[PDB]
Amino acid sequence: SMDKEWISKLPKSPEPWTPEQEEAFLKRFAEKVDPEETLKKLEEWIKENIKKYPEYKDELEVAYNSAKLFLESPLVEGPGKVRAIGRVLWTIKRLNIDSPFV
Repeated sequence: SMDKEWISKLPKSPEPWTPEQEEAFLKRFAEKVDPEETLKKLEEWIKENIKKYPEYKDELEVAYNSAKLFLESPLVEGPGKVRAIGRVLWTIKRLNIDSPFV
């Protein structure tokens, strides 16, 4: 079909993937982060990254769409807001793209 079959929902994924390490990342970021400031850095990153990798633009847009959706409604102070931002950072992580975050 195609090379690099990373995009899939097969049983038992490659590399050390666990909830312990995952929750840890979100726990560290959620510890204290700013959506307003992060939105700028994230928006600028995706914008430039998209120009370099248009093939991933589709996936990148999805992540931003989620973060922007919550950011558009500055009032919902819950897990949805933290998940929106964290979801984007996690998306890029899997993509395996050296970005100014990790």
